[PDB]
Amino acid sequence: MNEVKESLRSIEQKYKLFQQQQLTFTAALEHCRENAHDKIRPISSIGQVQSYMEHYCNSSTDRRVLLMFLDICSELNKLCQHFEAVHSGTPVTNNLLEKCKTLVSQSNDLSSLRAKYPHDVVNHLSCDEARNHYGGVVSLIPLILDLMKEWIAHSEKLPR
Amino acid sequence: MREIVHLQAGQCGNQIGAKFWEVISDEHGIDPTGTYHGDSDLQLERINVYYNEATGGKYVPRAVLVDLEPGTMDSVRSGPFGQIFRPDNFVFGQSGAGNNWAKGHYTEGAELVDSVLDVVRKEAESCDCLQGFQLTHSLGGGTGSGMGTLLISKIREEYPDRIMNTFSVVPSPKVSDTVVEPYNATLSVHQLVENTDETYCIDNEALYDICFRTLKLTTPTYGDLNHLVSATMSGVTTCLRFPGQLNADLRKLAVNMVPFPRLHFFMPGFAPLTSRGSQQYRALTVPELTQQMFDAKNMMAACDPRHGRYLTVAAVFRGRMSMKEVDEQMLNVQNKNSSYFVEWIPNNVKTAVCDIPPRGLKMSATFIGNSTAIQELFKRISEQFTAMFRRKAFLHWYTGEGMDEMEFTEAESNMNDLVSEYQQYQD
Amino acid sequence: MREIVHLQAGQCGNQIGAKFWEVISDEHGIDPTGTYHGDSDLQLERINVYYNEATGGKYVPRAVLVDLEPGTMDSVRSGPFGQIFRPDNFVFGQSGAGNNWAKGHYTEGAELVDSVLDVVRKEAESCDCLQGFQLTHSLGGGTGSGMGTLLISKIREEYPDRIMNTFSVVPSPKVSDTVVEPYNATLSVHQLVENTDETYCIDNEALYDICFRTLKLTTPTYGDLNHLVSATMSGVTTCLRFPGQLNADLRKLAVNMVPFPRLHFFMPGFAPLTSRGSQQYRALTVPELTQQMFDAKNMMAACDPRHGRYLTVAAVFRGRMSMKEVDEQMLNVQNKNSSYFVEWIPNNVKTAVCDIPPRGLKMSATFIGNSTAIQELFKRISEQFTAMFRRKAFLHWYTGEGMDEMEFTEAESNMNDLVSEYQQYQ
Amino acid sequence: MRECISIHVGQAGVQIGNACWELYCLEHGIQPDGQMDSFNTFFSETGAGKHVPRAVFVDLEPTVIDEVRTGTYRQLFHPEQLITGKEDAANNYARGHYTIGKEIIDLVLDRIRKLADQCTGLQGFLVFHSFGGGTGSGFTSLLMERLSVDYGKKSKLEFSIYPAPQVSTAVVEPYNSILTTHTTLEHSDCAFMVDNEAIYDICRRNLDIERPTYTNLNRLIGQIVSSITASLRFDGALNVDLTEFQTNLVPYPRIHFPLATYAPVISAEKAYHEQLSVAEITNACFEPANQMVKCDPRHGKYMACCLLYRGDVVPKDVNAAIATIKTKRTIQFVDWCPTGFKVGINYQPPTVVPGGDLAKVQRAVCMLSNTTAIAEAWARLDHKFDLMYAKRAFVHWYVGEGMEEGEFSEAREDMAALEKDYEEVGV
Ligand SMILES: Nc1nc2c(ncn2[C@@H]2O[C@H](COP(=O)(O)OP(=O)(O)OP(=O)(O)O)[C@@H](O)[C@H]2O)c(=O)[nH]1
Ligand SMILES: Nc1nc2c(ncn2[C@@H]2O[C@H](COP(=O)(O)OP(=O)(O)O)[C@@H](O)[C@H]2O)c(=O)[nH]1
Ligand SMILES: Nc1nc2c(ncn2[C@@H]2O[C@H](COP(=O)(O)OP(=O)(O)O)[C@@H](O)[C@H]2O)c(=O)[nH]1
Ligand SMILES: [Mg+2]
Repeated sequence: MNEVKESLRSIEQKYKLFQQQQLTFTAALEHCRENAHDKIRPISSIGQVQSYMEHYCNSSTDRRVLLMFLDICSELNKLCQHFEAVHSGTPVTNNLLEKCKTLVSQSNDLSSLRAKYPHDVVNHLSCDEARNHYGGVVSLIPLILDLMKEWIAHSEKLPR
Repeated sequence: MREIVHLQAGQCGNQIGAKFWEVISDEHGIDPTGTYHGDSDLQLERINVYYNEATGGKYVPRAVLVDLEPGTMDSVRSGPFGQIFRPDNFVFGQSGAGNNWAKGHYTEGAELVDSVLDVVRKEAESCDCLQGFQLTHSLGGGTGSGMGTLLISKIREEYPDRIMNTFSVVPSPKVSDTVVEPYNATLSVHQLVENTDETYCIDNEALYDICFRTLKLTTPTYGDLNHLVSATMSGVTTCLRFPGQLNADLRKLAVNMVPFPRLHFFMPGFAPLTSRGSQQYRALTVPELTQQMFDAKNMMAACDPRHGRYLTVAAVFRGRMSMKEVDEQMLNVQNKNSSYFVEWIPNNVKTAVCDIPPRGLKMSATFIGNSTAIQELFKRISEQFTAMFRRKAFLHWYTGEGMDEMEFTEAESNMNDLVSEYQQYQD
Repeated sequence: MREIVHLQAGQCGNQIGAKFWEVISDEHGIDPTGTYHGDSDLQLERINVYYNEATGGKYVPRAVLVDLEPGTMDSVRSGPFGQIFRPDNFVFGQSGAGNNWAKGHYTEGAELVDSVLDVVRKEAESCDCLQGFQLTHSLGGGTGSGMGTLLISKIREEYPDRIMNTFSVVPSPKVSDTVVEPYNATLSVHQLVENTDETYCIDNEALYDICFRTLKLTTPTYGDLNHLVSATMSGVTTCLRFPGQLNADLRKLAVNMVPFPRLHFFMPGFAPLTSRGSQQYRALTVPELTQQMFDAKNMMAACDPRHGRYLTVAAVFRGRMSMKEVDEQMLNVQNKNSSYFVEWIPNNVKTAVCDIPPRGLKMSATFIGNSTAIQELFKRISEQFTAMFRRKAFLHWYTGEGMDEMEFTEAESNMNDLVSEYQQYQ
Repeated sequence: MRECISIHVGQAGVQIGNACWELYCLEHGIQPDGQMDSFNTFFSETGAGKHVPRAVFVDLEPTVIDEVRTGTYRQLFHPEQLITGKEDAANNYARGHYTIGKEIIDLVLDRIRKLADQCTGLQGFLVFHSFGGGTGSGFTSLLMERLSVDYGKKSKLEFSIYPAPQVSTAVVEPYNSILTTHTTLEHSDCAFMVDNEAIYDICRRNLDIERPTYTNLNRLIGQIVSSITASLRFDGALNVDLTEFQTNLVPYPRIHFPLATYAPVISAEKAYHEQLSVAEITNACFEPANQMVKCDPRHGKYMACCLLYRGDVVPKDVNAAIATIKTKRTIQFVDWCPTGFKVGINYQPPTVVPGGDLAKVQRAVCMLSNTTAIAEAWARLDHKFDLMYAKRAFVHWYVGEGMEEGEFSEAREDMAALEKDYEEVGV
């Protein structure tokens, strides 16, 4: 479990960097939405975020932040395969693995997700902007980290 | 939000200004090209202080470099951080000042500065809340001294109520490396006292003394000499740009350090003189620091505290340190320094705490003060300037250009006016 | 109803004090955490003498401790039963004395006792009516003899008419553990005779003798020694806390055994003793106490009482026993021992009976005594003190701290009046 | 019907207001977002159910509003309740009153009109400010003056940072301290003061924390502040009003400077290990150790005293415990008023906060008093201000700013009057 845990700690450092650059990420998301001129629907797809970064990215720092966020998502997707082969698990473990796959899925939505109690992303982002436009993209990382910690605790409590 | 413009003159600050703009770029996580690869957005809120934005997400310098000898411009342009300055910031002339105050002022300076003054409106009018200007120059070199003081004259008249900060290197007792130093300095300090808000004095000899007795660097090249001088003025400006638990702007230091108008020469210092081999031998503690801000060795001039008189002291602390331990120990040291600080201003000192440290260091302090013994730094020039005029030295390089002999006698009285005021109000 | 305060002085006082509140917290059923768990209801009825009520059924001692060595106070902090003591009830100084009387009293005394009286008055005004004070001080130690007198002096000047029941350790023949002990002991008696209500002369040598010859322990460390000393203190102070068939509160105890305003030294004794050979061969009855009451093997002070007489003897017997059995055992020996006692005070013993026995025990007996055998202990203490001034040795430290030589001579004016007053009635 | 408007000016006072308003959201149980009639006094119900406090944070520098804009409590506040000026006054009263202070006074009163119209009947205002710097001193003066002219007789309470006698981070504080106390003499009605040093000092010997921050200073200040206005917010056994202790704590309208004290001030394990009773929460109030103003209550005389209680308390002990106080001899009141108290009882105990360092207690109290002990403390403060004018130091900064040379002589007479007015009281 330590081999996946090293990548988990690296992803924790990367998520800390993204939380520090949350304001820059929000500014980049607003600039991409203004360039795409489609503010009616909220951001819901990782594929939509990638398409926003490919064409509707304005600044070099914004492009770097979008690339860092996409690289964090790709590293999470790559570490999901290594976490899958750790243990066989129970039916609840399989359900949580399917939930992790759905959370890493680009086609699955993100607006219905919300930040956890330790996270302060809701306490940082704007009221209407996170309520209706881009709350889920900010909140997806901490819920995924909490689910990974819960899965690690479940595997630790589960006998091999 | 708050913006202040930097003008550069002389080859001296051309060597600081590459190192000085290294540190602020280092503090803001900026690549040598000029783009951004950082961790937090906190610096980006007040990264606009000394830069402007550019299209395509780029940040351009607010630093204009002027010299009459184009050699140091291109070297700065081709230096380690040479591809960052925007290419109209450089202005270069033809005939250098030649360490002559006269040569760089009237017959050669006037042709350059009119094109330079057009660059001043291009940089000043871009800023919304322009607090003032800074200028790094030299008293030993001709272009930094003579042409710099002309800029001091022209900018203040057109922009009357701003803040003028000058970080000037001053002549030394035993590292006198130019023959005309009491001619160059006196023809500048005749206009420096008259027309400058903030003046900082840097002594070369103490910088050699700092890197020897406590740093023990093996080869103290000018990169090391520019390193601390940049770091001191980096810590001066971080309270204007970076938020701390107790903040102080640049005018905040300007109002309280200056009781009388003609006394605005400042003596600075930098605290962590930690060596390369004894980092783990030092308890990184503020009870180590206060005897390091007020030791017999950590000053940056040839002005001993027992030969001096501390009017005002600003101790800008940088890093994550507790409030109460610092505030009591600042109360501690003023008490035991009974005869070292002045008596007719009780509660002499300002503490200043900025939360964010410099990189690679937990806590950091800068000791900045005004002392009367800067006149003892000046009286070395004053005992050298008066006797040298009696034997009629070096007039042809000056009086052959066109100034009368009478205002040279005014300067030795005007420089005598300055040291008279320190001695009168000492008691 | 009646509240009491425990002063403490000296490093040696800490080990006496820490074992004391270790012994008496057990007998009420208190854990070091501070949660009472017991069945006896009479303990909580009279728990307000010593402790102070806290939230959630917790109680905190009224113990005041003064010292000049944090290292033993750190041990008291790290002690097992020391975790019930109150934080500001500790009064600990950073500067030491050096086992000399002057440093604790004059130089370091000018600052530490200001922190003491604030602790006292904080504890004083929270009480109903303060019965008095206890201080465990010393005569051989520099710090305990030093501040202990100034602890005595300013409280007496602050408190006019109360009780002051102290426990002080006296010099010995063979357990001499300080060279300037005769210097420290004699001038400490100068502040004792004028200004102290009760002091109990416990002698170390008998404490060693009883653990060797009488309790027969193979390795009796000091924790055994303080286990006797604490129980001697509690035998004095169990009648104030516990009802008995014949109760005698401390004030009338202070009235009865102090006949004169000065000659109020005491010589304790407390012998429910049982050797590790003899758990079952004893016949634990009231008559066996009486033979053990006046055997020399049981008393705390290294003196032979056959060279004198007992002035006043109090025999507090605590346990389940009948008054007709109690008095008659002493009634016979008052008639029989016509020589060993004083003749000017007939009926030389007045007793007291307590019902509740100590924990881990069935029946126990105390002793409080003033005697006319303490001349030669007081005589031998004086004779070197005179002899230490003939060669004038060791006095320049006391002299060099700003003091007079006459203060060493004025005690010899006062101590000789002490020993000559014992000579008057003998 | 009872409501208030809170004002925060000055990087001391506004930095208090962050943790000050931290308590009100926690005490009323309202999220930092602002979503879920005790809460109607301060917050404002948006039609969607959002609660916006009626508090305005105005400072001329953008370094601290942005901290509020980047704080945890971003979603709490209306977008226009935070108004930021261009340039801070920087230790200059007249610059913050004449030259800079006139720029955004129209903006603050525009926000004042809007918070006034929402209240059909108004109790009082709560400004928060400091005596040390420029903006919290200079601007708050004429802000107080124009609210005095605009609004007739509503309650005006002031919370001010008192300059500590020994420690004083400002250098031109005595020119700032005197010039503000001139303006507050005639149009300020209640002036609560806290001084830095005793706040630093008392949290050392009681909280026993080696390394605290100003956040510890605010929450120590906060429960003093909240206990004053808890009477408006909630019901209790015996409730007071803002106007009531205004009548109590200000017996003479010329003298309106009371001090503050708070109790129990003890740590967590101590409150575990010491029993919390009614007797012990009132004897510490008349101990001199917990007096959080650098003056001697033994020197001064308690003229008018206010006591507000919190937590679990019975009025039988309240009448009993005050009988102990009146019969003491170390605490000496005035001769002309043996009935110098105003005692209130509130059921609601203070609540610990996440990240706090204090304890959770059974009962609590704020000790307020008017006394002459600060007059002797102002004798030293007048001595500092006298020494600044013998040598005519520091005047030339203000001469071009807009004030007059004779205004220091009048203010010298004003502090002579204010010291004599206390000296007329003590006879
Ligand atoms: N109690 C308390 N006082 C503070 C705090 N921070 C600063 N001060 C005091 O504030 C004084 C300086 O004034 P400022 O806080 O700068 O207020 P100001 O008038 O707006 O001045 P500027 O902020 O520079 O415009 C100092 O003398 C400090 O004593 C704090 O966190 N708590
Ligand atoms: N400490 C220090 N002194 C310098 C530096 N550069 C120049 N100087 C001093 O400046 C003097 C020459 O000034 P210069 O740079 O040529 O100015 P200019 O002639 O006006 O262009 C010499 O005496 C040096 O002592 C530097 O990087 N560090
Ligand atoms: N009863 C008792 N006496 C002790 C103990 N330890 C030391 N003593 C006696 O105390 C004397 C030394 O006292 P000292 O420590 O110098 O007193 P201090 O200097 O005030 O701390 C020695 O003569 C011992 O006989 C103990 O644990 N119990
Ligand atoms: Mg401020």
